[PDB]
Amino acid sequence: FKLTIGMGDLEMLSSTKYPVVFIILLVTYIILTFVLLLNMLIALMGETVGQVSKESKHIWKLQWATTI
Amino acid sequence: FKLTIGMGDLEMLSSTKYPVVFIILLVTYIILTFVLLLNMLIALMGEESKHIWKLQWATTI
Repeated sequence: FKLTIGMGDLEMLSSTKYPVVFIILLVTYIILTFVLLLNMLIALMGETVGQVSKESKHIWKLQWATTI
Repeated sequence: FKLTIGMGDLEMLSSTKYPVVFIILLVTYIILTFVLLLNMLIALMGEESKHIWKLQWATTI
């Protein structure tokens, strides 16, 4: 978790006896983490850039009626 | 490379004889790297609307 933010000390690499695959696995972990976070980022930005969508706010009217 | 994730410590900028221009050349490095990394992601992982949901699902059948 600390390495995901950018505060992780690379000390577990020497912990394992097999660093050649461990480093590759770790690097894939950060690559996938960034891919997932940025996919979420574009998801939010595309959802919020339109403001009012055709399918959107029909949901909102639905929950408003349901709550009433 | 560690600067891209931020793990590595940035004590190297204290050794340059011209910190005024090294910092400028490093800020543009970070911006260029971030843009160049974001572009491939938005080009590959992103991608008409239901084309994928139709074709990729029909492939499984």
